[PDB]
Amino acid sequence: MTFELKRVALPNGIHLDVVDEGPTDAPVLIFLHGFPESHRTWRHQIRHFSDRFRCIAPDQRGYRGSSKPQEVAAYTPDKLIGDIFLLADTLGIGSFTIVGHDWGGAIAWGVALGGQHLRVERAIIANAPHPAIFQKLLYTHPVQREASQYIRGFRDPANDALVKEHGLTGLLMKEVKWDRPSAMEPEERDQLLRDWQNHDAAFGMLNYYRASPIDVPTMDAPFKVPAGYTPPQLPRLTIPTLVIWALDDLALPPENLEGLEEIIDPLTIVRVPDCGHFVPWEAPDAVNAAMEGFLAGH
Repeated sequence: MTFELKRVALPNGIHLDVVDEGPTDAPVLIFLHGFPESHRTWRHQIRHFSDRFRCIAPDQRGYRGSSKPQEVAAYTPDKLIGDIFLLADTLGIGSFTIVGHDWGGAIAWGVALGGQHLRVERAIIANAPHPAIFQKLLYTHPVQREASQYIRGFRDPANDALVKEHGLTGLLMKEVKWDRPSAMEPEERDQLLRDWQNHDAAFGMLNYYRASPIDVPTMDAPFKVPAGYTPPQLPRLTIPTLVIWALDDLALPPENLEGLEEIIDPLTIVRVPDCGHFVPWEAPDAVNAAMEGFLAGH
């Protein structure tokens, strides 16, 4: 399966290749993939909703044919969040629902929190931790700290020799702490294996972790918030928000949902039992069902 991509030049000097399907003046859903995927992550939802919604899905910075600057700092969270507002600007989209999975969901939380009521009318987040919650969990909760040890591997510049020899695939093969995808259609797998052979993309994709200010301690460090840690002041999220959470995601255990109710209103949580990390395509019918109910005009 293939979507037509268009190249969108942005005023920060980046271009993004993007899916743009559906009626031009329909309500907009902007879909953000995570690592190590592509605009294809939300394929099932894009095809499901593009009869009624304008569906935008970029290959984000660092991915596939989009700009792949090699410097780590080109991937700081502000830049990744900024790319989405600039993409909406360039396409003439005043307000949209932001939809994100994994890194796309982390970016989506930022987009929603910053842009709510001005640019962002609803948020849909699937298996991506909330920035008010995640850093604290890494400090306090062994389940989460253990779950996130792969990030330390992805950050280790001693692994770059392996990426240069074997593409991203070599590091994914080597990094046993990384939670691997479940069974996917052969055509989808083939595309990713081809994508992962591009050196510049492999590093751009890894740079999300390398540029992130998130602190993932070793399992040796005390399970307490450091004395000098100041929790970023965030606003509450006061746009309609759907959080979808596959319960067998080994990277992002369900503890990530604790505390969401206090900081989001109106919040809907849809737990997906017996499903791993890649929920948009591992459980597309549950995801489509959740989105249908949530997006309904009543």
